[PDB]
This record gives sequence, C-alpha cells and structure tokens, in this order.
Amino acid sequence: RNMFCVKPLDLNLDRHANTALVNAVNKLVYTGRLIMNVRRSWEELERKCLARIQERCKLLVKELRMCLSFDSNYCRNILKHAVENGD
Amino acid sequence: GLFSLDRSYEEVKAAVQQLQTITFRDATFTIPDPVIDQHLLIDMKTACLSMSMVANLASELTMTYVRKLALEDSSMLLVKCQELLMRLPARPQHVSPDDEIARLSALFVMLRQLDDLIREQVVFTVCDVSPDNKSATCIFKG
Repeated sequence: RNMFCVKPLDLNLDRHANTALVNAVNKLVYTGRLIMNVRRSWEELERKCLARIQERCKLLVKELRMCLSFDSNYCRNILKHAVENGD
Repeated sequence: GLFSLDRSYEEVKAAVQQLQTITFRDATFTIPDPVIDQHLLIDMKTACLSMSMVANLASELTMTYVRKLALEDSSMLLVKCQELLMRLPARPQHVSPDDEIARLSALFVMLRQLDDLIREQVVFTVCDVSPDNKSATCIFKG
C-alpha cells in the first residue's frame, strides 16, 4: 500500500520447532519477498504515471495543433519532447 | 601424586594410607615407599595436559549423553554412575556428522596419551598353568 515507510520486525520464529536451516530459510525468504514487493510496487506505479503523462501530452498536442499561432507553436514544440525516463 | 597437590599434609597422609593397599584376586598387597618426586611429577604434567585436551575436544553430544540418558533409563550402574557428577523435550542444537567424526578422531589420540602412562608393556601371554600355580607356559612379546 505504501512503499516508503517500510520497517520489518515481524519474525516471531522460535528455536524449538523446525531445524535451524528451515528457520534461516524462512527469515531469508521474508526479507527477499519484502524487497521484491517494494520494488514491484514502485515499478508498476512509475509505469502508470508514464502512461498517463504520455497520453496527456498526445491529447494536448492534438488539441493545440488546430490553431496555428506563434505561442501555440512554441507550446507544441515544447510538448513534442518524448517522455520515457525520469530525466 | 595428583591428590598430593594443594591438599593438607595430614589428609595427604590419610589418602596415601588408604590408597597404598590393594586387594587383587583374593590376596592383599601393599606398595612400598610411595615417594612423590620429579619422576611422578612428569607423569602428573602429562596427565593434566591430556585431561585438558580431552575436556576441550569433547563435543556437546558426548557431554550431554549421560545427562539425557538419566531422564529415561534407570539402573544400578547408572545411579552409581551419576552420584559422581555435579548436580545441575529438546532437540540437538547442532548436528554435523563430519565434525563429530573428526572430533572423535582427535579425542581417541588424546585418550591414548592418557592411557599410556598407566599402561604397562605386555611381556608374556600365558596359555597353560601348573595346577599349583608355580609355573606356566607363555608366549614372549616385546
């Protein structure tokens, strides 16, 4: 839900049941799955944002193109830049 | 020799008195002149070293075997055995057969070192006896 304030502490795993190898594997898989989840969430959110920006730019350029004027041409030339990266 | 260290002189005398006499095969013998000197000192040093190494090497499984056995077994051997020890479900904290093998391999060498100082070399092995015990036929070795 929110990937920025992540803090893991949750392992109530104990020394009695399960071998030590199993315990180590469980802790490792918890940490790994946390990393995977945070990374995948961030990537998906960024991709959605990029799609929205690109389609807004396309629609606005098409809207603005109908009026040939100096200011409109300047705005269009600004908007013509492609967006696929944070930079 | 080992008991003589740091014990009081009178109780050392008492211990020497009780230890020097031996009953073997329905006969009584007594050791003459049990003097403590350098010759016994070197043996005491080697015994102390070997015991230190044995205590260091022994795995937790070896140490805990006696303690765990008393929880479910009961015998005269065990109860007479556990009287000597200091009075203090679960799973083994660490299982590693290779480490156990190597550790036991070294512990055998240390036990041989401790054993050698009381072992005496066999000179004869007997298979016959005169029924008056005066003579026997033996194989010589050494």
